Amino acid sequence: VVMIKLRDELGTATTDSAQKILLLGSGELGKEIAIEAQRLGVEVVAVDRYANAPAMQVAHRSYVGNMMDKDFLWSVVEREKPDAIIPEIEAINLDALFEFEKDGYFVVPNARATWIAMHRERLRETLVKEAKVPTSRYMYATTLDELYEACEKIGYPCHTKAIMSYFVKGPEDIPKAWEEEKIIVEEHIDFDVEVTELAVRHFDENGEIVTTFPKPVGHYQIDGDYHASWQPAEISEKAEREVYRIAKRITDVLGGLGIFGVEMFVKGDKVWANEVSPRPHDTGMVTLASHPPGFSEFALHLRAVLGLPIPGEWVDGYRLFPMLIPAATHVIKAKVSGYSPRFRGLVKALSVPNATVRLFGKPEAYVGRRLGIALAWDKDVEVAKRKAEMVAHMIELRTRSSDWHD
Amino acid sequence: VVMIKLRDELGTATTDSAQKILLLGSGELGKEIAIEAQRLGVEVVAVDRYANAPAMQVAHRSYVGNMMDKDFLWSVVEREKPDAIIPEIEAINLDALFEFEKDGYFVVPNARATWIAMHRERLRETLVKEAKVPTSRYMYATTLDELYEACEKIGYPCHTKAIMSGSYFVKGPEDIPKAWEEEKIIVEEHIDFDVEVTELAVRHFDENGEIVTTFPKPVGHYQIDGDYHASWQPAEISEKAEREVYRIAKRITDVLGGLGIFGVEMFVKGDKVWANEVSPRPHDTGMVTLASHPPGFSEFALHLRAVLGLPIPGEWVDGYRLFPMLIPAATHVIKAKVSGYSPRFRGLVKALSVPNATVRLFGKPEAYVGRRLGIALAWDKDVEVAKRKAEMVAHMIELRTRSSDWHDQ
Ligand SMILES: Nc1ncnc2c1ncn2[C@@H]1O[C@H](COP(=O)(O)OP(=O)(O)O)[C@@H](O)[C@H]1O
Ligand SMILES: Nc1ncnc2c1ncn2[C@@H]1O[C@H](COP(=O)(O)OP(=O)(O)O)[C@@H](O)[C@H]1O
Repeated sequence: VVMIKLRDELGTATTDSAQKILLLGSGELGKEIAIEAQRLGVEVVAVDRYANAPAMQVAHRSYVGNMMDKDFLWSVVEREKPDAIIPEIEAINLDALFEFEKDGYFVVPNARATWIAMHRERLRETLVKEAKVPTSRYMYATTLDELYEACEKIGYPCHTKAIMSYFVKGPEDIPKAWEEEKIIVEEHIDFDVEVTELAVRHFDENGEIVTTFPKPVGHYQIDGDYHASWQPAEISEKAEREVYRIAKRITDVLGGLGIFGVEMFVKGDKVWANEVSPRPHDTGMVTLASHPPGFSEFALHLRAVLGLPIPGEWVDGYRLFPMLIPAATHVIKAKVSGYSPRFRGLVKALSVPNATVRLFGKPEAYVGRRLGIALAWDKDVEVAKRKAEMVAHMIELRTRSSDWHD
Repeated sequence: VVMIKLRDELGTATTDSAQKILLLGSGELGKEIAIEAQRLGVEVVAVDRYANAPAMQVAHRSYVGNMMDKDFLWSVVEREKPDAIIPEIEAINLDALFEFEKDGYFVVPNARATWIAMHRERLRETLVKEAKVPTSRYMYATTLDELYEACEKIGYPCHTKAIMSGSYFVKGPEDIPKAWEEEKIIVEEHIDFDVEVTELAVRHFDENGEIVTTFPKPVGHYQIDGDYHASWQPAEISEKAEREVYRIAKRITDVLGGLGIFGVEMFVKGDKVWANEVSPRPHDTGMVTLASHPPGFSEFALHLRAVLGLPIPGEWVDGYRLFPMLIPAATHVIKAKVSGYSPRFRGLVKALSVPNATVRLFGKPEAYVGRRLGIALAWDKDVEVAKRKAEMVAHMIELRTRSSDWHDQ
């Protein structure tokens, strides 16, 4: 069960009455968690493998070290004795997380959830066997011959993914997929849209854990990287209810406190569970504009894990979290590498009404690195989507030793 | 004149391409400017007279010292060479601000504005002689003899105010000696107004590189003993009064000049509007914009964008460039009734269960009686519902310090 209880009080950061969170992973999602913590006077310690990471800049103190090293993490935890340990990435020493928890430290949402989400087979079997939710048809392959059999049985086109990816359209792609050993082979779902349901487990006034559901977030990606997201996804009411049902079955199995990014595919009224991250997810950055102040996915996660309540509205057996206005995001990604990134095109980009940008503060860029986002809002979610894309495309980037790129 | 120009580029904090702001005063208003700066990858250095002030906690670096000491401030400015020096309070060495500007550092909105606004006579004369806007009738007194004649000439009840940094509500001649005790004084006629409003006019560059002024909806509020207690947007005033508020604010900010947001204070009675005073920087009543304006557009973000030379989108209406509100909202302060270190707040299960509201706790390490430690924020389609809700949420919170018992409000 959950180690903490419903919270009625907060002290003040930098004094002996402070509450304290420890962010393991200091990227842009951790930065927004740190800003909400600062806005509540909660002390923030940010940890990552490099210095001046986004969340470290906003945090009260930081630690830099190899987050796969259990002894480094224990040293930080023993020094800081945080009220919540918030892992922001899967590349963290898993044994360490279980040991913190066994020793009484609150690991968010629990250590087991991160461990499960770490392994594709473990995760898929949990969804099928424990949560009992619908997923793409699939089979596993341990050898090249098994891969041929799987793709043929599943049917082309199919997706192959290492359990820890390739899109095989025909047998000619089998050799490539095998080179990308265990692999999961999945049937291709020709969905209308992919959605992330940001279900949050948190205490109600009785001290029991309730699950609250924001509107589904639609998104699209260039395989591996989300490129744009928006809220609400334009899906039917039946699909929406089914999205909540499936998310609830999954978060009931994972347990603990915190927000989850439950990923699903939607086609008409049909919904398939794809996977789930037991923490805030990048597509949810849209909630920085679509949810009211103090209620983005980062503030919801923070409130949940400190044991604070979160208001919601019960609708047909589901406790929903009302959206403020439709919104959308579009990533600003580096096409070059190097130190001291710079961004231009702001006169045009920042003159667009109902939109703005957030630049993450990363000190170095690498090709494909997300450096910021454009955010836009409108009564019409499609107008917000086009607008965020437009603003992001007006921005060009350069580093110390590179030329400008669009 | 403004020494920077329209900005099309931003670098990254902590690296050599960084832009950098220097906050002189690190209270709750500076903390929110620091948060928007961090959100844009802008480097923040926060200064104040005590350590771990609200903005210092969010800033990249901080300096602690007597901000009335010109040498201290120069040492910081020479070390940091910021793109903008942002005074958050009036109690800053004024000669220092003029010297920074003379040496090519950008003081917001300009040094003269802070020097004018901190002196009731320089300010009032600026409003009457240069901006040419309506104000309460007034007279100045430098002696008790002049004070008696002034109060008699203005008529009772009248307001007496010390020219710098001690006011009194004179109901009759018998109060005159008490007022002299609180030396220059301004004596004003009493204005019977319906509500006081803060117009958050912001001067900034437009896409063409010229300076324009944009107007958010007026913010209503109520001042209890020199301290605001609650504010809300939009103020419930007539459309005629609203346009007069914009007209008066424009005349005032065109005279003060520079770049940045201004908190122009006015009294409203029906369609009639009187200019009261003006703060040349973000103002506490404007915290309502943390909820009533869209993300990245509270008064703090409007100020930051303006002083970095970035554009701010607006909507032209009847000759005025307006800034659209997202949803009506209100705030109510959370003030300490006791003093001491390590404040703590309780009542959160009930207070944070109220829908469409939340709280911001400033992080101040010590409380003193009357110190503002946080605010409740609430929004609703109906501004009166938001006003009542912010008040209810604030009243659900009790506070204590390391060496005090729990106290309501
Ligand atoms: N079975 C599938 N059918 C259709 N599209 C899929 C399928 N599996 C993955 N994808 C697509 O590949 C990307 C998601 O990959 P996924 O395995 O869910 O995440 P990761 O690869 O980041 O673990 C998205 O474009 C998703 O739509
Ligand atoms: N001339 C006036 N008529 C009526 N009320 C006034 C007048 N001047 C001040 N007040 C009241 O006193 C409050 C404080 O005003 P003022 O002294 O000018 O600002 P500060 O509180 O910054 O000195 C005003 O907000 C208003 O409530």
